[PDB]
Amino acid sequence: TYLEFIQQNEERDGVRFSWNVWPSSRLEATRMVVPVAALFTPLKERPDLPPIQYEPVLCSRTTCRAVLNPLCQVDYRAKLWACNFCYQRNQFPPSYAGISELNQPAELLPQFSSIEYVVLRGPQMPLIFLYVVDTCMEDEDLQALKESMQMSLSLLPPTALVGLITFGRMVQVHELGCEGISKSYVFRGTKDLSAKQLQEMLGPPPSNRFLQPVQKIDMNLTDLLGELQRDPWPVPQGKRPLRSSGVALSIAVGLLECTFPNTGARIMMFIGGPATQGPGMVVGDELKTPIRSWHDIDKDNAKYVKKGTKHFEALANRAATTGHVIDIYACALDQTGLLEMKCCPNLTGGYMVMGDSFNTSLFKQTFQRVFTKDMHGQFKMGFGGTLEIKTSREIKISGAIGPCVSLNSKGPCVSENEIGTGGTCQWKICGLSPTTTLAIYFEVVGRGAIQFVTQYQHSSGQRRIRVTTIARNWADAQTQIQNIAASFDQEAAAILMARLAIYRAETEDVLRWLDRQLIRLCQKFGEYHKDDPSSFRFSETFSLYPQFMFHLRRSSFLQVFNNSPDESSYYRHHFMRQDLTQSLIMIQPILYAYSFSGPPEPVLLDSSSILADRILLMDTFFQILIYHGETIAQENFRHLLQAPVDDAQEILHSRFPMPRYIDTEHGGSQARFLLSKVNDVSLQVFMDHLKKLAVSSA
Amino acid sequence: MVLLTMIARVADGLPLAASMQEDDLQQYQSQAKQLFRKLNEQSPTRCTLEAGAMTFHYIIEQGVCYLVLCEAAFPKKLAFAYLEDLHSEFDEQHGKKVPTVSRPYSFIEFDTFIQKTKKLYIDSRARIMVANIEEVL
Amino acid sequence: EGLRVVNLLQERNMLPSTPLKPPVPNLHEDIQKLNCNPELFRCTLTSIPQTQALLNKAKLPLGLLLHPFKDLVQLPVVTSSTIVRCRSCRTYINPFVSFLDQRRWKCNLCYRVNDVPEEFLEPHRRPEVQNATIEFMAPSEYMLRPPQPPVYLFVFDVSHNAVETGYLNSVCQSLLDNLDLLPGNTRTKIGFITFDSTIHFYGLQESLSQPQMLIVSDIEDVFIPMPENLLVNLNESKELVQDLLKTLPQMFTKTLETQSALGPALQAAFKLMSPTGGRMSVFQTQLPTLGVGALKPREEPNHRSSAKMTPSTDFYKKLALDCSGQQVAVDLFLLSGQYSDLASLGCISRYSAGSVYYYPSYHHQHNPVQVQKLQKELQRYLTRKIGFEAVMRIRCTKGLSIHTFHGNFFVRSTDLLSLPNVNPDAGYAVQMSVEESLTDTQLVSFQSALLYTSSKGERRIRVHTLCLPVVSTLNDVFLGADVQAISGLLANMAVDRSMTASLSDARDALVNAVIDSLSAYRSSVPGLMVPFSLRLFPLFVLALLKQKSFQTGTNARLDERIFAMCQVKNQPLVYLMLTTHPSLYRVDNLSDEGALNISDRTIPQPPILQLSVEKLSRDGAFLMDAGSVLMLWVGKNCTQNFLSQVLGVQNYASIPQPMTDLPELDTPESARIIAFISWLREQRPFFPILYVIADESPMKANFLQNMIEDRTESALSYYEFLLHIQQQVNK
Ligand SMILES: O=C(O)CCCc1ccccc1
Ligand SMILES: [Zn+2]
Ligand SMILES: [Zn+2]
Repeated sequence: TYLEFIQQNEERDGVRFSWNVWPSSRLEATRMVVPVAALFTPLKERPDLPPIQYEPVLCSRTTCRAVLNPLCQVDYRAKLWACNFCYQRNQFPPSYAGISELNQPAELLPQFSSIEYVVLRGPQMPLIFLYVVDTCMEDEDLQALKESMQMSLSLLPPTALVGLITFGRMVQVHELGCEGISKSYVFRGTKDLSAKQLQEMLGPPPSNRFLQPVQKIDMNLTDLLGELQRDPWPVPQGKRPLRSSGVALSIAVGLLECTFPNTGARIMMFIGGPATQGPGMVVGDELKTPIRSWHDIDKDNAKYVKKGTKHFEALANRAATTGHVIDIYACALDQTGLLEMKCCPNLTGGYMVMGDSFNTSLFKQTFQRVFTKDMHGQFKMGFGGTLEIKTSREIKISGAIGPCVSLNSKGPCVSENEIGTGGTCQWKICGLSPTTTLAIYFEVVGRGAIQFVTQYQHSSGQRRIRVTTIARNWADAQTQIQNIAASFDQEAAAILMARLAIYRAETEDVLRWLDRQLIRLCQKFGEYHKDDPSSFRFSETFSLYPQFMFHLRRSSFLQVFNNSPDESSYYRHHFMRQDLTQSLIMIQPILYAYSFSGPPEPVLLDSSSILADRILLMDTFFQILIYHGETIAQENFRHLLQAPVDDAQEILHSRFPMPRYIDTEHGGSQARFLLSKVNDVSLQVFMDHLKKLAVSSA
Repeated sequence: MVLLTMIARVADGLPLAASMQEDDLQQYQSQAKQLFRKLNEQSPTRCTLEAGAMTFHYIIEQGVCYLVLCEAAFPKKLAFAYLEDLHSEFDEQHGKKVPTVSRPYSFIEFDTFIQKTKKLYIDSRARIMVANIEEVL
Repeated sequence: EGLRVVNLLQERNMLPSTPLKPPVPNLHEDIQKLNCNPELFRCTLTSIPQTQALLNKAKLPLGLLLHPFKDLVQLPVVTSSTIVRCRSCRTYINPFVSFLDQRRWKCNLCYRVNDVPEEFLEPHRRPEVQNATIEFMAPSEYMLRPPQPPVYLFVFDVSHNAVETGYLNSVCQSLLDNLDLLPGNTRTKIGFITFDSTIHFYGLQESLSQPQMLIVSDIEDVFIPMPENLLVNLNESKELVQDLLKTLPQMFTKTLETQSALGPALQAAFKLMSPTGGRMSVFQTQLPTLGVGALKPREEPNHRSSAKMTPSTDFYKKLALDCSGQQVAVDLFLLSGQYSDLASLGCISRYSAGSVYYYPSYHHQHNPVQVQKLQKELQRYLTRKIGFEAVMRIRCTKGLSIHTFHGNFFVRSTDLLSLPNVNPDAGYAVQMSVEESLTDTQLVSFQSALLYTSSKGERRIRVHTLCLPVVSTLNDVFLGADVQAISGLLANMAVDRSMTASLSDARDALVNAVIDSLSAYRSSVPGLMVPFSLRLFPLFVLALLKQKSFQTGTNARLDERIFAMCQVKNQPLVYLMLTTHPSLYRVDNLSDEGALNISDRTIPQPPILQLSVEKLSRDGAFLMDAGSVLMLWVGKNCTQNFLSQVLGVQNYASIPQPMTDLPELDTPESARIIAFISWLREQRPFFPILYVIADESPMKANFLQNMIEDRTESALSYYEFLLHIQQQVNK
């Protein structure tokens, strides 16, 4: 079963390809409608794989140097193996001398495709956390922010280093624990600083005066955080507070850059409002003028966007080059400036959390998921990931889309046509979790092979190497397109195609390219008589691709208006990171129905599903909503009224960005969220127009 | 939305208490003393004056004038509430000694309450007549 | 008394045994009894020369020396609702006006008749005409702004060398002991700044567990890091500043900061005080080397280098003028063990009406004398009265014109002086000339008037008025000469001559002053013949030439000579004379011819001895009153009764090496010498420490450096100096 095949390969190898059978000819590779791509999850969890505590074997060939995998052809008699990528034949290392047939190494077994090694590079560096704190917000927001930061300090490892930077009009770098005096270094939030300047002005396991071990400092930090008071500078009438977000971030970047470069470090920035002074300024300090909107940027009425975006974009590359992670936690009623700061958590593996106030269950709980631990009391996060992909000589890599930065490594696996962050065989992911998913786009220039090698720093400090080796059948020449049409992953393709459209919109029509491929895929793999729209059918392999495209082209990922720019950049941020299942939920929210007549059942995203005597539960990945029809909007009636509330709580915990919960009913203002995701104007109309063009000229 | 605050005895214009911080003061201080000289027992008890980008606000109680200057953009609603807080505190503490003193600024130590009250109005987070001043002068 | 002529070569013992008294102006009996106290106001020539030609013939400098803010025993305070001031020259109504119409008075400085307002009441009995010294209550128009509150900002250097000197401990201790004794009411504000290679502010909020040290490292671009709690209210935040003073000495014990950015630190402290003004105390211990205002090292001279002073930069001069414009005065405390270019650093206090304090080679353990000296000088500095945002103007009768000012201030327009602060220990001098012949009048008057803000927030005016007669005879000008006042005015002139030309020209102008005056006297009359008023003129000028300010062949260092000149420019006449020509008494045999009158105490009055080793004796002990100190020299063959009953020792060998003070033993000999010592330090508000360390072999015999009549290897003796003068007088 092809579905059993897709399921078991994602559970084992954390990957889902657009095609599981690849064009064996040049004549079909060029004519691929949906590019050969893969939804690769480098750190996916699974049923407790054995950590291989020995260094992986490698191929003895300067260029190739792939990892010993089940595809390799072994010879237990001569103690030799032949690399599957370059046919080079290797000798077994001395630790493999007692190799035997009835007891062979772990990597070789087809079950241990996708396996992790633990290597020792000497002393493991301590983890580094750098709190960057805004002080320009209300007291109830600042007091809640302080409690959350004190709670995160109780979870950090005793080995880890911590640093505190608060700001407002000025920027304060705190020198931790200097006993009875409490000092800090004051910098103007009006002019930027480079790392070398910041190094001169400021000055067994290592630690600075500004970055000290948790076990030795946690009591002074938990007190300083408890005494943090709002920015002492007054805010006159009709004015915004002077907030130097752009310089505070750059000082946090330059501090770690000159102290601990090239090591796992997390810059956690907390924002209560937009940057109002300095490089990276997002809006002026006059309350008369509002923060820019999508309408304002389209009519060239937003003089801070490009200059501010460029500032944080250079900061993003500075930190991503050094190998440091930039988190952004923004909670305010107005906009924050996420559009100008989006590149910092996008290029690195940084998080992006957005809410109305730090004094809510929404932010408080979301902030403590960041420090969730596994079956060993260790954070589910990795640092400084290096992703390298080995391909067969027939495959080339166009590029990647997702949280990564190009290491600009050249090799025969690089393709001329580059996509996203392309032109490289190696990418750096400064931060990753068991959820991070990159979209890798391949190109063909019989059993192909792709090997993913991910080196990262673990929460324990251990250096680990994740090696996943997949293999997909080459198409048979006498059955080329028929097998290709059978190995189609309609879900994986819809998101991989969505990845391309969104990346082009965020780096600017996009719907036109999205339709010309929808029509092309309908003509090559659909069934129809020419000039007869009613004859068009699709295989069960393809039937859902049109509907996924309908919702994608109408979603808030591409129709940015009726949303704020920060909301748009926040939606795109999480969609470029999630695996397949969650990404489907975003584009096409799931909808359950609750009534006396039957247990909960999923129903269509159509206006016909909104019944008066029924309770709905829509799962947008960003919000969980419960709807009560006009009838139910009033023990048996209780089982119904709390059946969605019960099912909500479960998923209301797993998901990292805790979805905003909503309880509304017919006539309520919050029912608008259901009516906008529900229901060209209609599918029916969208499908008909698609069929008229599908049976028409190609 | 700034500062200049003076308290003076209406009769002779004798200064009683003031408060000024710069980091000009020289011009609007004269105008403030010109007004204290013109004010008599027929002057309006509550008035507001316009001086271009600046605006004076004063009240008069028990022969004592409470003058404040600020940028015109400062709320005139808040300017009089600031003077009222000063009057009730000043009259309660020194209202019966005013018609007896003769030294200038015999209540400099009222500097303290002026500035701690002044900050409760020049911070949005903390939460009648009109005539051009060039006329009365 | 005496109109008699004196031969300086035959007397050679002309110095009197009792202290010198200022001359009495040859005035009418009723006028002189109202004249100004000579301690506060005096003139080099009590008989003013009628014409400039006569003044030039005398070859003597005409000028005034004043101590206007001196602590008084009794001060009349006029609270008049109106200040009567002459309608022309704005001269205050003084005791030396000429009441004619009984409702009209003639101004004694510009001769205009003024109308006595009907607020002046028997108009000649009003206190403004019965006191030459009097303090007014300034009206509403005598202040540019509401009276500023007392602001004190202390600036400490905390470099590596500074931490080694240990000065920070005792300074923070003195502030803790005298926190309630600082002049000011409930408006007093207090602040603190430390610095090394960076500026360290200190916030003080009652809501925080401890103060906060805000460091600004942008040396080329200083700013204020916080708007509220840097200068805090002392009354409300007494507890907060006491902890910081107890914690400051402990914050830098392990410092490696070898450099000091004094320039930017002073710019930081200025911006903090610019809104209100006040007094800024700066404690520096080494050469400034980092940032703007840095100074280059100089190599110290030796006894061999000739007379070949000025600032090496104008940064501190400019910065002082900026502080002066914001009513900020800077006081410099230099506790340096090496060269620090005080000739440049001193400009921060000369042009802001401050004063510099010098503690050479200060060390908490090694130098116990400088430790106790700083303690007693900080006691005075922290508890003496003070005036804020002050100005002073010196008026003088038409015909007499002031042309040069001496002292720590900033002269704005002519005959005006900006005093960001005014302290009761500052001295000032003025040089004048006869611009118009005084044929008209026979009396001229001088009036100084000090407008200032008190520590209690009250604008006041202190006014002194001096009246003198006019003469037209060369001999009459000589009869009224004040030798001490002439010596003091020449010292201020000689310091300016050094900065303007060289030390050689300064020494020559001093020598030429004695020659040209005594040769002009001789040309109007064998030996060296001088009038009675000038019998101590060459002695005091010789002592001026051996003082550390103008001495040459001595091994003295650079900052010593500069500080010696900063005291000449800023000290009252009395302490200049006490420093230049210290009073030497023999104290091992006191007895009763003393001024007992004081109730239960007897207080011996031993005779003043002249400054020569020929007057000492190995059989006894001698005390020297240098004004600021009281060195007690003990002879080697000293008597046994003085050892056990006064010193508390059994022999000369066991006199402890550094002896910080005498013991108070139960002996009549101790009671006598303690009474004579305490009487000396009661004549002054600056407690002088007394160290008996001056043994016959302590390597601290600078007691002998004050024996200004003996010859040394690089200076003449008093007899040689007389011999040199006579050769030039009748050349
Ligand atoms: O211009 C003036 O002289 C009056 C202001 C300065 C001053 C005041 C009092 C005394 C002397 C001088
Ligand atoms: Zn190989
Ligand atoms: Zn006059």
